[PDB]
Amino acid sequence: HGKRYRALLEKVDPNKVYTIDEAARLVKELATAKFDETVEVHAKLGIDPRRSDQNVRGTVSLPHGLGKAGRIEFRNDKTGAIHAPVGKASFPPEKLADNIRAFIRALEAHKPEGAKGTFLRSVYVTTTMGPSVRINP
Amino acid sequence: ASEVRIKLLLECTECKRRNYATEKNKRNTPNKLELRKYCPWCRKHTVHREVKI
Amino acid sequence: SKVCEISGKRPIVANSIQRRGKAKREGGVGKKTTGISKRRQYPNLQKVRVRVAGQEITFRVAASHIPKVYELVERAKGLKLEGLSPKEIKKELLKLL
RNA sequence: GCCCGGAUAGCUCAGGGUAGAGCAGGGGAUUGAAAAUCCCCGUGUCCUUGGUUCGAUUCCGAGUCCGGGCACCA
RNA sequence: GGGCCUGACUGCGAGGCCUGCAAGCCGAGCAGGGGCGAAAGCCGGGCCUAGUGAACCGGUGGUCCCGUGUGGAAGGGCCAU
RNA sequence: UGGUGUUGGCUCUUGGUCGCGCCUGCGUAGGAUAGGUGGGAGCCUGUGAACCCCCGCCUCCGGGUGGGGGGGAGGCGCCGG
RNA sequence: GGGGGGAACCUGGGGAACUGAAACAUCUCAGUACCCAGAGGAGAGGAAAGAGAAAUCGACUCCCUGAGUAGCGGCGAGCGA
Ligand SMILES: [Mg+2]
Ligand SMILES: [Mg+2]
Ligand SMILES: [Mg+2]
Ligand SMILES: [Mg+2]
Ligand SMILES: [Mg+2]
Ligand SMILES: [Mg+2]
Ligand SMILES: [Mg+2]
Ligand SMILES: [Mg+2]
Ligand SMILES: [Mg+2]
Ligand SMILES: [Mg+2]
Ligand SMILES: [Mg+2]
Ligand SMILES: [Mg+2]
Ligand SMILES: [Mg+2]
Ligand SMILES: [Mg+2]
Ligand SMILES: [Mg+2]
Ligand SMILES: [Mg+2]
Ligand SMILES: [Mg+2]
Ligand SMILES: [Mg+2]
Ligand SMILES: [Mg+2]
Ligand SMILES: [Mg+2]
Ligand SMILES: [Mg+2]
Ligand SMILES: [Mg+2]
Ligand SMILES: [Mg+2]
Ligand SMILES: [Mg+2]
Ligand SMILES: [Mg+2]
Ligand SMILES: [Mg+2]
Ligand SMILES: [Mg+2]
Ligand SMILES: [Mg+2]
Ligand SMILES: [Mg+2]
Ligand SMILES: [Mg+2]
Ligand SMILES: [Mg+2]
Ligand SMILES: [Mg+2]
Ligand SMILES: [Mg+2]
Ligand SMILES: [Mg+2]
Ligand SMILES: [Mg+2]
Ligand SMILES: [Mg+2]
Ligand SMILES: [Mg+2]
Ligand SMILES: [Mg+2]
Ligand SMILES: [Mg+2]
Ligand SMILES: [Mg+2]
Ligand SMILES: [Mg+2]
Ligand SMILES: [Mg+2]
Ligand SMILES: [Mg+2]
Ligand SMILES: [Zn+2]
Repeated sequence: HGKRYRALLEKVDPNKVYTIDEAARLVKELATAKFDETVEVHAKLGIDPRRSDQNVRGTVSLPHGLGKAGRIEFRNDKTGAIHAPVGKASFPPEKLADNIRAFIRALEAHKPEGAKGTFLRSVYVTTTMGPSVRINP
Repeated sequence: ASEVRIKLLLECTECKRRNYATEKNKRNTPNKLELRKYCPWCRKHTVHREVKI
Repeated sequence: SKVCEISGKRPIVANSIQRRGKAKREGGVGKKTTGISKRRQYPNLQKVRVRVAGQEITFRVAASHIPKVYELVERAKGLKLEGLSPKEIKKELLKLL
């Protein structure tokens, strides 16, 4: 890892869970690359990968989002993960939590009807080249 | 009955309640049975489905 | 096996019941007793040796009350115990229960 | 009743990219014979159907049948 | 032999046959919702007479009747198998 | 005969599994050791690139991979076959 | 101070079988007979970590009732607050 990244690592701490708001305040502190990084929200659906019927797929029209308007399409990969762009590192903090939360909502709205586990086994917020923070969905 | 002549029920296909029991020969008739039949619950005739006894 | 020197516990009588069949909660027609018979249940009696006032004093004790033997030694401090034969010391110790 | 399982060519069999292996059968070499040995060749929705993947005997659902396991029987 | 179909109905059931009991058997008619028939009508399996097994215990599906101070739940009842 | 009590000390070798760290994945066309996908036009370098030396080593034998000595300015992608 | 004895009565520790179930094993006889220890003129029990549905009662013992009820039960024979 590069000094630049090693730096950021300090402003994190894995143990801590954080909050949609607490994470939104960090994003900016984590976007140290020469461009408007994104942000991304990585989940980890607690459903069976190799299957169908219980496949999470759809779209969400984020109120602000992207800035690159909304309607992002997301689809769970072969593993139990699902990923999506929630906006660019710019965006005032009180603008991301609105999307993070608006996106996570859609995920729950697309949970199957036959799924074992806590569904959102885990969730994280990040930036294109920065580290990541778990969050209380 | 026997292992091949088998007993079974007939579930009303609207309310799902089992209203009738009968038998079929599952060699002669692998197709799950469909019979219009009167459901006392729905009080109208209704297609009923073979459903395991 | 006899009697707890500390607790008084002694053997009780119990039945050995033998059942068959599948319990009703498991979808079974039910359990049936195929035998009942008397047996005895003994206390977990063990020996505990301790030195107290330089004499060896041993107890027959329920494993459960083993530490109560030690408490008992600990309370034997404020006691004039010298000269004493092991028999009379023990006497003195259980006088503290 | 529930749980674990095998199905791949004539018989027996091991196996996310594929389809082969033993001897049975046939052709050839050899032999006095029977063999043994040796060289070639076949004999496939990989039980069924439906679904993943760019595709699959391979993953999954559902079926059908034999194999096994445990339990129960008013 | 063919066409349409599922009455191989649901709720009852006058009246009988048979009969030590318990069973067994036949049944017109009325209501509901049907089938076939122009209709009269017929159909509550099968030309008939064997193809069967009381109760107890328990399985499953409904029902929503009981629910041990109360609300629920455990468990049970009732209908069906 | 298993578990457990009465039942303690010291080591050595281990597996199950919770976490985190980190590599391993090679049909065929090809720069060649393609994990699934979503993100991403830039990022690896004075917190020292390019090869050079010991190599923990893994291997489908072509390579992947990781600490440190030499090390003082060029490597790796969108391109696009 | 103990020790031993006392017709029955009492409390504790232990604890059968015939028999009944028109066979028998759970169940019954029955915690009975009996053995043992200990009491006394009685013994046991006794002043709520109770009852159990009344915003209730108020230690224990004994009789009547509740009641062959509630329930228990190879839901059998029977058992029984
Ligand atoms: Mg019928
Ligand atoms: Mg038939
Ligand atoms: Mg009908
Ligand atoms: Mg009804
Ligand atoms: Mg036992
Ligand atoms: Mg019983
Ligand atoms: Mg203990
Ligand atoms: Mg006809
Ligand atoms: Mg009559
Ligand atoms: Mg009669
Ligand atoms: Mg009518
Ligand atoms: Mg009509
Ligand atoms: Mg008409
Ligand atoms: Mg008419
Ligand atoms: Mg009639
Ligand atoms: Mg009985
Ligand atoms: Mg019953
Ligand atoms: Mg009710
Ligand atoms: Mg109620
Ligand atoms: Mg209660
Ligand atoms: Mg209640
Ligand atoms: Mg409530
Ligand atoms: Mg219930
Ligand atoms: Mg019920
Ligand atoms: Mg043992
Ligand atoms: Mg041990
Ligand atoms: Mg005396
Ligand atoms: Mg006496
Ligand atoms: Mg007694
Ligand atoms: Mg006695
Ligand atoms: Mg005896
Ligand atoms: Mg007896
Ligand atoms: Mg006897
Ligand atoms: Mg008898
Ligand atoms: Mg008799
Ligand atoms: Mg006899
Ligand atoms: Mg008794
Ligand atoms: Mg008196
Ligand atoms: Mg008195
Ligand atoms: Mg007293
Ligand atoms: Mg008091
Ligand atoms: Mg009885
Ligand atoms: Mg009794
Ligand atoms: Zn109906």
